[PDB]
Amino acid sequence: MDIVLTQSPAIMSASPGEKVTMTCSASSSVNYMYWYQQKSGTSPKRWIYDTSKLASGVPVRFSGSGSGTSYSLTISSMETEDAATYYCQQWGRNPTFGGGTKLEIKRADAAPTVSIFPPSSEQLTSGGASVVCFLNNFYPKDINVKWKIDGSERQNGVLNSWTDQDSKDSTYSMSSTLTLTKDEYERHNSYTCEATHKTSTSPIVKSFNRN
Amino acid sequence: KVFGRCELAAAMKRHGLDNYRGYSLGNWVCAAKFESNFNTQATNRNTDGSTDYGILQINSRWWCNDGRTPGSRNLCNIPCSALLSSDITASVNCAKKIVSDGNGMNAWVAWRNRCKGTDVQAWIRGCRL
Amino acid sequence: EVQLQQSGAELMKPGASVKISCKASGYTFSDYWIEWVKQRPGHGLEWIGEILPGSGSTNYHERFKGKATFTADTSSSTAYMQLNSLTSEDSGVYYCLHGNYDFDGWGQGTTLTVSSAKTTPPSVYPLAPGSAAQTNSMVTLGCLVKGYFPEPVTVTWNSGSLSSGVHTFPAVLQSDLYTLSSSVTVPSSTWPSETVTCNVAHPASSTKVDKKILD
Repeated sequence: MDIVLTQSPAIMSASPGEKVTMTCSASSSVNYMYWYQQKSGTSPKRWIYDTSKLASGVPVRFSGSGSGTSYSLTISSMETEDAATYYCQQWGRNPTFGGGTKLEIKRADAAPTVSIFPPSSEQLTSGGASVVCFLNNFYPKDINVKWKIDGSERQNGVLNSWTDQDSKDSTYSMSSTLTLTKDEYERHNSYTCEATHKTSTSPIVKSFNRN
Repeated sequence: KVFGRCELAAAMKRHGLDNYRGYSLGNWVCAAKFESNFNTQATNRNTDGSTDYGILQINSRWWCNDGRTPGSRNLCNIPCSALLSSDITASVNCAKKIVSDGNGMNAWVAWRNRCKGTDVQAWIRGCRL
Repeated sequence: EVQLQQSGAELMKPGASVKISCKASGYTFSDYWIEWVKQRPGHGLEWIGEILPGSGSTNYHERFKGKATFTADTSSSTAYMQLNSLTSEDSGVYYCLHGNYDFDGWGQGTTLTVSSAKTTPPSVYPLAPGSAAQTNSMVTLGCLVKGYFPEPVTVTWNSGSLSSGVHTFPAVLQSDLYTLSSSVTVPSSTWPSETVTCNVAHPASSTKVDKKILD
C-alpha cells in the first residue's frame, strides 16, 4: 500500500519573528509522523521524530504535533536560518515522504536589474548564437520574461534557470537564454528581453541591434 | 540460514517446545513456516514503526529492543538483533514468554491465519524425531 | 561521533549496475540499521530500504524490490547498495542514513547520472554589454558555459577574489548536454580598467578555462 502525504503550503515565506505552521495530510491514518529539514546542496537532517520529539541540535522554537491523518510542524518564531524545505514522513511498512514545504524568507519587494548580452564573437564563429538576459536580485520570485526578435515575440529556443534565494539579501535571480543558429541570428536585427515583475505595471525592456 | 522443515522440528523439540503450554510441536513448526519460511534472518517492517525479527518474527514494540521503535516494552528483555542467529535459542526463549502472555499462540498472526484449526501434525509428519 | 562516508559520484550507461558504499564509524556496526533514500528534483524523497549489518537482514520498500540490493562488509564496517538494470529514471542523489534513539545522521549523498551521452568539455563564452549599451553606475558581465557533460562544473571569477555580486545559475539539460551561465557585477568605472575573468573547471574532462571578459 502507498500512503500519500500531502504537505501545505507547498511554498511559503515568512519574516523573522513570525509564527510558522505547515501541515502534512496522509491518505490513510498513521501512528507517528517524522520531519526532516533540508537546505540546498546538503543532505536532509532528521528534525522531529515520533511526532513531537526534537532531534539533536533542533532549537525549542520547533514543535511537532498531530494524529491520524493530520500532522503539523510549527516554528514559534521564525529565524533566518530556518529557511529550508521541510519534509514529513510516515515510517511504516513502506515509508513515504511528503512533497515538502519550502520555507523562504520574506523581505521588501525589489525590482530586477535586467541586462542583455549579444552572442559572443567566439560562439558565432562556431556557428551558434545565444542571446543571454540576466534578471538579477528581485523579490518576490514570481516574474515573467518575454523575448522579441524584430518586435515579434519569440517562444521557441528559450531556456530559463532560477537561483535559490540569496543568503545575503534574500532576493532571487533569473537567467534566460535564447539560442539560434548563426544564420538565423544574422537574418534579424533587434533582440529584446522584457521582464514583467509586480514591482511595476510596465515591464523592464532591454535590447540591442545586431546592425 | 534457512532451516529444513524436519531439521527445525528436531531443534524445536530439543528446546522443549513440543506440547509447551499445550501446543504440540506441529504448531511451532507451522508458525515458523508461515512467519518466516524457516529463515532465521527474516525481517519485516510493521506499521507502528516496529519491525518483526527472526524465524518466529518477534516484534520490536512489545518483545525485543531494537533501539528505534516507539513505545518499546522489551518484555523478553533481549536485543532484537539477538533473535537473528542461526541458533534458535533466543527466539525459542522469547517465544515461550509470548505464548504465556494471555493469548496463547494467537500472538502469531501467521499461526492464526494458516495453522490454527488445521492438522498441524502434518508439519512434523515424516520427520524422524 | 558517528559518521557515514559515501563513495563518489557515478556516471553509468543504461542497462549497467552500480554499487555505492557507505563507510560507518563511531559505533558498533552490527547493532544498527542503515537505511537508504533516493532524491530527485521535483520527485522529492523516496525510501529505498535498509540493512542490519552482520545479520544480513534487509527490508525493502515495495517500489524498490528487485532494483536495489544491500550488502555489508563487517571487516571494514561498510554497507553497500547495488542498483541494477539502470535507466535514466535512476539518476539522482542517494543517501545512506541512521534513524534511531541514539543517533540519526545522514551520509553526504552520492550523485548518480545514467546516460548514454559521452563526456564533453564545456565551451566557455564571454558575456559583455553591447557597444551601444548605456552605461550606468554598475556593469554586469558574465560567462556562458555551454554543451558539457556530465555535471558538475565549477565557476569562479578572478580565481575566487570576486565572490560577492556573483550569480551562477543552475545548469539546464537538453539533447544530452548541459548549459549554464554566471553573472558578476562591479562598478562601471572598474571595467575594463580592472580585468575580469571567469574560471570554469570541468573535473569529468579534466579541463580548466580562464576566460577574460573583453569589450
